[PDB]
Amino acid sequence: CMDILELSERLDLQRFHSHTLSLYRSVCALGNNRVAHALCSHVDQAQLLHALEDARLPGPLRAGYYDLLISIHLESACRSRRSMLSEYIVPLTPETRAITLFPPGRSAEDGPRRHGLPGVGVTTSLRPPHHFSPPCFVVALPAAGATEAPARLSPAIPLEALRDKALRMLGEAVRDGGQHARDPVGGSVEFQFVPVLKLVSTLLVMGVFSDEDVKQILKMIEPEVFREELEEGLLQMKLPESVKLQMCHLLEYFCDQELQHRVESLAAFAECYVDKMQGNQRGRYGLLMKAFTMSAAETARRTREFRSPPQEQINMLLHFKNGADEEECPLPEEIRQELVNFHQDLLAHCGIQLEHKPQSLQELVSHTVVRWAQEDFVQSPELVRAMFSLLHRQYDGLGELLRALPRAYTISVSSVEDTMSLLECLGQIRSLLIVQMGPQEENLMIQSIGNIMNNKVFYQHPNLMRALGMHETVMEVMVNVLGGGESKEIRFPKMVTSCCRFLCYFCRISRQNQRSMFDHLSYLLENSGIGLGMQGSTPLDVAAASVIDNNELALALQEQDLEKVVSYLAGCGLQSCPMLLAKGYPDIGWNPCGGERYLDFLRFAVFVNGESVEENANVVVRLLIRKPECFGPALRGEGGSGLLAAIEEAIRISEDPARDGPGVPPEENRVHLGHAIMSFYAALIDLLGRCAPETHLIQAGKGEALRIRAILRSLVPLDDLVGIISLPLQIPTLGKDGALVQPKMSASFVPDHKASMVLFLDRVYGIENQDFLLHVLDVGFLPDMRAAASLDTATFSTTEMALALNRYLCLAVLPLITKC
Amino acid sequence: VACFRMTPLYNLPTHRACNMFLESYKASWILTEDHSFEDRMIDDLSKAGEQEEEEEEVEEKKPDPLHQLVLHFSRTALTEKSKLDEDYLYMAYADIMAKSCHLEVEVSFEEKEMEKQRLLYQQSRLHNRGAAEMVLQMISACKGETGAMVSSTLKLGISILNGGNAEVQQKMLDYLKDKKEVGFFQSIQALMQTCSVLDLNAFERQNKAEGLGMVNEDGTVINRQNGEKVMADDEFTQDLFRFLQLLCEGHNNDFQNYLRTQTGNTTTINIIICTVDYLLRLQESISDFYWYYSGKDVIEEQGKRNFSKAMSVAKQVFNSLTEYIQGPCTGNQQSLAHSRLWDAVVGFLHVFAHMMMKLAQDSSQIELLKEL
Amino acid sequence: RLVYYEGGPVCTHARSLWRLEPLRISWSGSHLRWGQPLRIRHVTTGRYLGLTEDQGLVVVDASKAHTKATSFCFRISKEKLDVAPKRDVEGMGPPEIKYGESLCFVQHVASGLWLTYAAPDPKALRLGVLKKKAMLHQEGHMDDALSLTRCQQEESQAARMIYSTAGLYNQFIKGLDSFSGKPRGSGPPAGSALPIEGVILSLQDLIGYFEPPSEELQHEEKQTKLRSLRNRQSLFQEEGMLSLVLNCIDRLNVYTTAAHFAEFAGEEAAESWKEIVNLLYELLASLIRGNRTNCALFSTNLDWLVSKLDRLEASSGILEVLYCVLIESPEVLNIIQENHIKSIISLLDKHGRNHKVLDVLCSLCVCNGVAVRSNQDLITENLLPGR
Amino acid sequence: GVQVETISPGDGRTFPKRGQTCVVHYTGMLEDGKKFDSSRDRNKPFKFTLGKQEVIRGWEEGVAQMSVGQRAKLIISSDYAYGATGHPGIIPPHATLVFDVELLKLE
Repeated sequence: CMDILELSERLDLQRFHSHTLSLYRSVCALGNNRVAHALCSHVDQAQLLHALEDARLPGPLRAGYYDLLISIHLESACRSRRSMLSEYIVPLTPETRAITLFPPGRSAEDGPRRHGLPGVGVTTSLRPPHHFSPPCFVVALPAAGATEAPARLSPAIPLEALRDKALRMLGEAVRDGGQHARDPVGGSVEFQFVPVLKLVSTLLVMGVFSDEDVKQILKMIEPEVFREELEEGLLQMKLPESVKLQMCHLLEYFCDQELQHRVESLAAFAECYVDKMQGNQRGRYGLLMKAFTMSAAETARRTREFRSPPQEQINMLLHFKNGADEEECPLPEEIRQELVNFHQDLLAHCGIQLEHKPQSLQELVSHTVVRWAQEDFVQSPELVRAMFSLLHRQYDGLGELLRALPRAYTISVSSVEDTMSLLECLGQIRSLLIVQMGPQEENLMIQSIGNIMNNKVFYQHPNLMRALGMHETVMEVMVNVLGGGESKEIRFPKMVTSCCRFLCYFCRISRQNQRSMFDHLSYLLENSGIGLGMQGSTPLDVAAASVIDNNELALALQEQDLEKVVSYLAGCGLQSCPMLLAKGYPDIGWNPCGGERYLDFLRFAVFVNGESVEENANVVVRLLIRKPECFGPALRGEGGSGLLAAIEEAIRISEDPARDGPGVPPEENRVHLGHAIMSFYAALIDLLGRCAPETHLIQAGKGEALRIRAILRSLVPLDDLVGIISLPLQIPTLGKDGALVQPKMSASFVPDHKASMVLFLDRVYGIENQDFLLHVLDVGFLPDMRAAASLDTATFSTTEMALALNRYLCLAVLPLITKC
Repeated sequence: VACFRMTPLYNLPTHRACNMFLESYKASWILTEDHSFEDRMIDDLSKAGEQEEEEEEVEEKKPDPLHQLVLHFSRTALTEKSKLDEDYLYMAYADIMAKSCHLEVEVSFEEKEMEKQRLLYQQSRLHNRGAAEMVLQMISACKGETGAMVSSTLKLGISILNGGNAEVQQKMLDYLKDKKEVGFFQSIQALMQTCSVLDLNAFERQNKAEGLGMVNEDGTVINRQNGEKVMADDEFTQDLFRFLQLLCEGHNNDFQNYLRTQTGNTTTINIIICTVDYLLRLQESISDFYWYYSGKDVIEEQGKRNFSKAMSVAKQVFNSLTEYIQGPCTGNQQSLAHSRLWDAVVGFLHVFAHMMMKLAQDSSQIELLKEL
Repeated sequence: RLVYYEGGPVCTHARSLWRLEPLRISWSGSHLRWGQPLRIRHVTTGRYLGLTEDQGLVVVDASKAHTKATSFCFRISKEKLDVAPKRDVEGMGPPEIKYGESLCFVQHVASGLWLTYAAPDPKALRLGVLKKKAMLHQEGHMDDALSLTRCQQEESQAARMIYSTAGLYNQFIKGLDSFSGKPRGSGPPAGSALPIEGVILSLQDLIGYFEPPSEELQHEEKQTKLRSLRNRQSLFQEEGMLSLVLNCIDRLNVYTTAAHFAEFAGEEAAESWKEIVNLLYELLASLIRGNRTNCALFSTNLDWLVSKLDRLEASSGILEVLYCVLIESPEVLNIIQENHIKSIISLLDKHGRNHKVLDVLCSLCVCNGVAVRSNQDLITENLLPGR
Repeated sequence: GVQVETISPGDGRTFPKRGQTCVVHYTGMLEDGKKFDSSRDRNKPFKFTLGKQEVIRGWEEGVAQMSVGQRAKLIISSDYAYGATGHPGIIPPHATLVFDVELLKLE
């Protein structure tokens, strides 16, 4: 061994060891807490804390060890806190009520001229705490296998001691910089300042500094501006550009703290003001009720207010900025004056309200940035970008608050615990955006989604969730995984299935959520090119859920999206499924099982709330006829064998093994080709019948409606529908002294296939002649009703076939007979 | 039952009321507030300082802060990349720079000339620091992708070109001819092809959406939060064609010829013919929309608004063509003579005749008749 | 050997470039005129568009490219007015055809047929091909007119370089395969002579050609140079020079040392074996450096690269190639395996404390801000505990 | 496994009893003599309760034989240590562990 300080002259060893430290950082980069714990064995806390103060280390090694400390112990916590720092969930507590824009002083009675020190005071915005685990290498290994144990936490390092040491080193650096010695720590001013400033910035963003610590940091930055009622601060020391970048990071943190203070003060004021408004309106309503028919017209003229939605009541009550009379806005003058005074205070705090010494953070930042740019032609593009971002924030104070408010939300005290738990889960999910998906990441993602679903707040505060952008994060994770290995099989089908269960419930939670997800329909449609491997839920299911039962969305649906779905369906109707071919299924020349999903999406797009949407229906019909291969091989032009013949052939396939499956099973053989073909044709007929025009339009005699009905009639003959409805079903039968011979629902002709044909017949052709009605009853309906009745015995009552027959009857057949 | 049912604000939970108040207050008080800081910011960034104390004898005086900002954005635009990532900083500073050039009884002749001189000085503060080159570089970098980046770039270009600034025109032309890049005109052509026109299917879908009315409390629900789907990018189309007109304004023969044939470039794009093509598309859309409204006795309010939007865009396009040809630029005159312009004129004449004869018979649409 | 009408990204590749060669040497650069006979040469392959009686429209070798078969002309219309002949002019002549503007019909002079597209047959639409076979027909169609677009000097030079380099390296590969398995014993090399000097010079020239721009250039010039470099790298890869270089490396890798190579090629040839292999690896690094597509090409065969890391003739070159691939391609990182990581660590074990191996290991962990937990864990578990 | 060799004597009377909390300092080394862990480096005693299977069987069996205040060397075979699996990144598979353990107090 040698002294590590010999690496100042042994340059080859210095280079190798610095790159070794880089490798240490890389192997634990981006939240690998397990590898961080492992590295705590190779570079322990004593070594790290000694290197931090070692003033004789070469610059590369000093920087490497500072970065190693940050990477091992602070990086993941800092990153999670940074991710959470851009949202303001203010709990309505007494601490929140105590927050005010300006310190309770007397410098100026209104909008006290002097701000408070940035980052010093009370903040109530919810940020989840930090979690660390002691580094110990004698504990018993968790017997729990991999992908089951909880994710490791970052190794712990004494934070109060690290905080004190960081401040002391920063102070020493400032004094030495003032002295201007010829042997700077680390070999240069850059290697003396940049590491310490990185450590301090990381600790600030983590938010471990106390109020006294933050005050000391502020006095180090600028003794005069941040005095409280060496004289050379950091901002005036003729520093290199990298040190200037770190100073910009510090100033960014403090500006963000002032913005957070503004948002919290606004929320605290809003609580009291809205309470006063509510009391006012309650009193006014009491007086209105007391008024005994003073004038009925007058009573209506007041009461429309109370008939309007609360949002419009709020808007009406606040619409008095430029002046209004008691009729326009019933707020009393004192209530108005409170808001006017607060608005003046807010403008003053933002600096709107209109010295050679800055005397404020805004003036300090502006003057400093302009002075730097005036002094030198800055060469670092990162430094230039940071400088001008800071300058823009300082000049447009009100715009920053305006753009930050959309992410501000107020919650009641009773929701704080649940919101904190949900923030924990969301932090985990967000952290999964920077790591390549693996088994453990999949398990963590699934658990986070489950906790979020079981969390109460997820349902009660959908606006909060849209503001947090949970749907965007989950969608991004899903799309990353889908794109990864998209050509081959999609790994993590369980994770993608969860990617619906979450997003694809989230659409259902509220209509605004449905709008938010609808805004990404093309994205989901783009990524839904390949599926059906999941056997669960898919981005196509997300797309369908984003438009289901919403007329306003179905009308905003786009023709190019419909074209994408139609093209996918054409491809499915032209080429066999590669996954099935690999599994060994016989090649049939097309993909009924994917065509069925595409047809289901189109069905949800064209049929809403029991009524056809003509705009989408006409487009879909035109696209389907312009790509006839979508109709499937049966309805092909020349070689088409007809729908009835196709269904009969499908039945024969189903009864014939070695032509229905591999012939060599989580869902008991997954897909049976006979059932797949029947399901595809049933879905196609359902889609067409739903595209059929409405009866009122047909009676009105609209040319477009008549043309579409004629086209649908041409595609599907009546005889084919009647034949399919007349095809016989297998009925459960008793045999072998107790053996229930039940047909396999997933591999045979089921009543839903006939239900689709009944829908088409009712909506397109319609039953209008008694002879036809009697013929259909005699051949197709009555036998099925008789079978359903005969299955009423105790044994067969609850069989799958019996229940399917009951649903088929009561949803398709009996309503038709009732109508006719 | 909503008529009888009450939803007083005083029964709503406090936190929900706070969120509603924040949304309202933001929309009604903060958003309405008007702060004019752009001029102050640009003046502060343009002022250099202490150049005298350091007495730099290097004739290449270091760029002042505004110059450095423009250079940084030019760097970002020139960086080789697949696409132009959306940049809030660039948008904000482009908006600030654009607003810096204001372009604001009977004002006296001296007053008019003095406003003109202010505008020239304000535009000089920018184009003496590379703003024109930055605008061209960003338009080329957008690679024909519509978005806020290109919208801000076009607005900045218009801001520094307003009044037919000859110096800015010369700088832009010199930059284009020196760099000999096809990217600029390829991007312009792609944007012009992406520009939208009147869409009757979208109009009918919007009509049905409006006809639908939310049952539950509208404000509490989406409240039919539907934006204009018919010519939603009319502002962008007008900005694009205003930029092209401003390039040639003042009978600038050099741009009038360059917009037709880029001699130095390996491949040329005829922006005159691209403008004619867009005009033909717009004319066809307007004729379709008229035919839709032909039978109806009166035109409803949304129909009037859509006509007004389409007609403003058509007016801007006609102004751009006139600016292309006046001077006269014989090359552009021949190019338009051998184009599809005549068909567009024929369709416009048909629409004009029938729309005038119809709109005359009513008095609630005098404004539309005037605009026509 | 067949001609198609393709509309994908080939419109920017080198296999869509043709050179117009009038039937004359003097003033062959004169303004092209309507009806003037000329040959059309495929720049990259050096084959001439022509009409073989047995196969229709093809590209024939220069040796078989007689005027009757390979003479075409441009016409402004399909009307039969070629009766009037033309006389050679000793000068640039009158400008007749324009780039982009003029629309030209290609006609075979000897037969008079028109260059047109064949009728798309079924099952090709079904596969999804966007390429329509071109043919010579008596009538053709109405939209047979073609527009001529100039290609920049960069692509012209790159295409010609591709032609010459392909010829030279194919000759080299054939020479090696000549004595692949024929021990010379103590006498003649027993095979074709190797273009050693030409190969070395070509490799050096191409390395200089693909040399990255210096970091001291101003930003705009550096960006333009980078764009040019990416374009030229893509051109060479799309024409398959990457596969040719890999084939040459494969043939030269069979021999473990210069003496072993000499046992098959002779001492004179073996005197350049190490230099040639080093130059080939340097060229591969130059071709793939900074190019995500070229780097991602190695995902299918990464073992081919990792298995060569312990070769002692070109250790640094192979390591540089690996560094470029891993720095640019995340697809490779998603396929890295424990055996690959163990080989990279064995480089540290066997070659010494080289920080470039540490850089490679670092690049295996994170790429473009995304971390690969499997690689991180494997590196940790196989490198740290041993101490 | 675990074999215990005294380094400094303890009181010799008070021994850990199941359920008690032992406070210790330790310095871990591989059988080669490579340090991999030390509570003294973190400057904080390690606390663990017997019977809860918090520490490996080697500690469980060894610390039980030490009196309060005693310093001793514990040599633990792989089977009583992390064994075949090996604490990845720290302890190689099938590694014998040598610890220098001082039992400060019981609580």
